[PDB]
Amino acid sequence: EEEGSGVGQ
Amino acid sequence: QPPKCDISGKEAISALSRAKSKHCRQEIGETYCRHKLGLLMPEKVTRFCPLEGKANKQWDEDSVEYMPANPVRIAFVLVVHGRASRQLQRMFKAIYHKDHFYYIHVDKRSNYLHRQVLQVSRQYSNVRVTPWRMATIWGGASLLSTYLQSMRDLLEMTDWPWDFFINLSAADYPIRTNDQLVAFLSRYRDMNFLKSHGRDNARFIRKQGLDRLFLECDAHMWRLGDRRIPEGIAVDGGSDWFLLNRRFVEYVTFSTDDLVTKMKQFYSYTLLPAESFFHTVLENSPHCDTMVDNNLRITNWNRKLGCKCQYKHIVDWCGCSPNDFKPQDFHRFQQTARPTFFARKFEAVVNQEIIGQLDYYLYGNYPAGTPGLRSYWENVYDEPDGIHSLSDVTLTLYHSFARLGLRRAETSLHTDGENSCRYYPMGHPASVHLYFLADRFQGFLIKHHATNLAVSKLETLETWVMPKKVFKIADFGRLQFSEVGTDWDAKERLFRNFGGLLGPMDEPVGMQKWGKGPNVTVTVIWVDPVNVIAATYDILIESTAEFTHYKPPLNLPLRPGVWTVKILHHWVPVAETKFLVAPLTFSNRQPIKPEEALKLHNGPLRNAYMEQSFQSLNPVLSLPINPAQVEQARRNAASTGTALEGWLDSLVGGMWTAMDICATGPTACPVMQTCSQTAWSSFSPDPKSELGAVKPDGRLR
Ligand code: NA
Repeated sequence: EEEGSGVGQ
Repeated sequence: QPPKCDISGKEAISALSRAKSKHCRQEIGETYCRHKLGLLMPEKVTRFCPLEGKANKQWDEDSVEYMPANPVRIAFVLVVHGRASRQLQRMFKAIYHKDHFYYIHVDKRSNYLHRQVLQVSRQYSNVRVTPWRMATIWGGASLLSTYLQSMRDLLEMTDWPWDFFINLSAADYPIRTNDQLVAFLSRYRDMNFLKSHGRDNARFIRKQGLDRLFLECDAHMWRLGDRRIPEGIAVDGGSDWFLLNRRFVEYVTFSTDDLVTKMKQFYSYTLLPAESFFHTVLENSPHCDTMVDNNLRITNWNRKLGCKCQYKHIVDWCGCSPNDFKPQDFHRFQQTARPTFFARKFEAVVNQEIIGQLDYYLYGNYPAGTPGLRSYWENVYDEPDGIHSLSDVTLTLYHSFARLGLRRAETSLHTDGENSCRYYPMGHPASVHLYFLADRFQGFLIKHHATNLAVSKLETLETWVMPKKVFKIADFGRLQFSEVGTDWDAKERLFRNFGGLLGPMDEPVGMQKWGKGPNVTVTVIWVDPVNVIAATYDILIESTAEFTHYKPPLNLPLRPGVWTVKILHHWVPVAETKFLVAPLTFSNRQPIKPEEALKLHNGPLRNAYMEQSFQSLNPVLSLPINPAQVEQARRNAASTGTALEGWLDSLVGGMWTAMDICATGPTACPVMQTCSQTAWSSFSPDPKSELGAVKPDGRLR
């Protein structure tokens, strides 16, 4: 489930 | 000077106000105005892949057992930072083979780790270090610049004929042998291994901030505004840990087509670039049909613990990080659902047991009688970096620890004649190590110089200091432990300030650890060295809570001495713990002056720690304020030189114990052991992290 490290602002 | 264009973007104005350097404000304005005119970013890009979409080209665990006739040779690129040089040496030992290649990039800010890596590159012909060094902050655009430059460097190293490109950090570790790795890649040498999110791609774009313009400067990622995704190509991404074959690396490096050119411009101003750059280029290039949707890694995501927006002060964005593996995770490395050869993260200061279990499982146990297998040493100060890289706090306390060791040497020798173990300190500490045994913090190891007064000769010694237990429990409640510290790591649930070293201008945090049980409400109380009650508050312990913490707003400076923190349950005592606010003997690395000591060691500038007062609770908690010791605290606050050193060493000795002290070279103290012959010294044998000659099979392990 490696969906990138970014969450949001 | 004024900008080249009117700057009205709310995001750019916010970054211009927070940037400190003049060079940074200028570069921000220049970037903003270029984008305003449409001269910075591309808006349409050519797609060369013939496929109408993505390809994504049966896992049998027995297929990695054959012997290749034409095995691949691998170029490992290690991007490392921090202090954990002995763990990096252990992992390097596990992955090394004489036929592979190793190219190491050390963060510009980690000079200690760099000096240690240099010693490795000097021993082996197939190990080199990058001459250039960037500050690869989290999410920074510079990480892609690092990879792309190393790819150019490696392609131009004619004498290194490599077939695959693998990137690893100091927190990675193999979960399969090198033999199996070579066998697997030798069968699929024309494939590229990258893992995609596989979910909604529009949500991936937004959460990664790909539609936002970023600029890296002053070791920060500034968000400058919005931007359009280029038309005519598919955008994709996922993990920034991958394996790429030489054919594709050659294309990314030397191609001048519309796709590679515009993507290098687009991703020079992108957050987390390495998490989508290589995916996007591959899927729109002529090599699109070589992509396998698997990076051959196991990444320990735990978004219930690892997504606390812990990089808010480094990047204008919130993100996540993977957790550290623990012993209960060992079975996950034995899955047979898909092929996997590496995993992350591992941290020896967090848990070394799982590292040892994994390494012995792959290459067997060390011979009987091997020392240091359950220990760990980590250097946290090295003399070549200078006392100005320390703080006035750590410099003061490291000095005190050395004097606490000298007093142990003197009292250890029992004689009625001249004491040949009396020493006089000289200079500053030469190095400091953290020391762990079986995943339990043991304290600090300080190497220092001193004059043996009986023979009048200079000696080099190392002292081991351990903190005294201070947690005390007073009806089976849920509380298991309580502690005070700074630099609380929410992902790993521990203080990174391992020693709990604190000075008058520090802002301490209180932590409580709980077990299972129904919800309860408790009361916390902070008490200063002369029984002044600084803060009181109640906290709700929910039935699912495991750790709680809070940082009370205390007016500075804190009165030096031993503080106490109590936990009550409706006035019923529960537990208590203590921590030390040490007075400082240094100001800007120079001896502190009276006028300076007075303002720093006499308590809060506002005469109290908070607006709200708690003088009403002193008689209720049996904490009377002795009028005498209040005045003796005034006298202490005015002392410097010898008097101040005596006050400090008195407080340190009450909270720390000098466990042992050894000599590195010849000594005149008849009762001092040689450090190399002890079990605890950083000079003692540590073969699991030591690197020697290459064996007949081409291995070090
Ligand atoms: Na070398």
